[PDB]
Amino acid sequence: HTLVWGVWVNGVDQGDGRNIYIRSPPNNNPVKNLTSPDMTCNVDNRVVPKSVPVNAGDTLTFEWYHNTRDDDIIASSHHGPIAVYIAPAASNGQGNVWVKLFEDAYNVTNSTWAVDRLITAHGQHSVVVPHVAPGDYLFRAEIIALHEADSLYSQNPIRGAQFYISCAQITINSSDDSTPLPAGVPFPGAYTDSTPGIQFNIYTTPATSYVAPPPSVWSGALGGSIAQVGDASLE
Ligand SMILES: *[C@@H]1O[C@H](CO)[C@@H](O)[C@H](O)[C@H]1NC(C)=O
Ligand SMILES: [Cu+2]
Repeated sequence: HTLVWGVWVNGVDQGDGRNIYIRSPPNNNPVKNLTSPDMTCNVDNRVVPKSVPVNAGDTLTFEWYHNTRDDDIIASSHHGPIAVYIAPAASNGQGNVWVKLFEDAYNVTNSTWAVDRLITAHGQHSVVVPHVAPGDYLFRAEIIALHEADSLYSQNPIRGAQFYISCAQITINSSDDSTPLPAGVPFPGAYTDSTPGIQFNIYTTPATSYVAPPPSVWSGALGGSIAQVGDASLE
């Protein structure tokens, strides 16, 4: 159970983004229904009044929290991967538009899931803004908690993979559009019950065997990292 507070750009806090430049749902409940429109940008997908200005090569940092800013972030039980996608704002996230900028599942060296490292990073994970066409965009940050993913939601609706999905309105101003955005996947639609990484038993399968859901990260991406860039407690 986790939500996005706001973003940082190049290590600078852009301020509380909730219902402002983040298309915030009303609470931190997970999405589980792979076929639901809620898979696109969570349960209250509507235009919010601000869009954060960035330039290609900027570091865009999502900041997550559980109940209050810079708390325990997400329950330690919620082991799983983290991905970031991008689509043009004109789509409203509909169609084959979502391009993967970032993937992190399991780190064999540190023996830690993306979520484990997200807690250590005080909820902060980043992408580098790509050299796409100037204009308005949706950045879709997705945490998959796998603690009940031995079941499929489609089969047992009280279990299944849990999706914490947040869409940020981002305006890319300065960009040479040298890496124009290629074709995207649909949400809902990219993830199905047979998709690798959707049904997984983190209690019996080695984390080293985990494969995260496709698609693969775009070659045009520059992203990106799970790591604290700023200290919220200094404000
Ligand atoms: C899952 O979402 C689909 C598509 O909106 C919907 O038809 C179906 O009833 C949902 N399942 C549940 C259990 O609500
Ligand atoms: Cu939860």
